[PDB]
Order: sequence, then structure tokens, then C-alpha cells
Amino acid sequence: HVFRLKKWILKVILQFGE
Repeated sequence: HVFRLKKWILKVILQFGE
């Protein structure tokens, strides 16, 4: 499911997304 974008790189993008 495309919500795997949690776990996978990290996102990483999520870590840099604020």
C-alpha cells in the first residue's frame, strides 16, 4: 500500500518535511 512511504527509505522525505 502506498502508505509504505513510512518505513522504506525512511520516507526519508517525512524527516525533512516540516
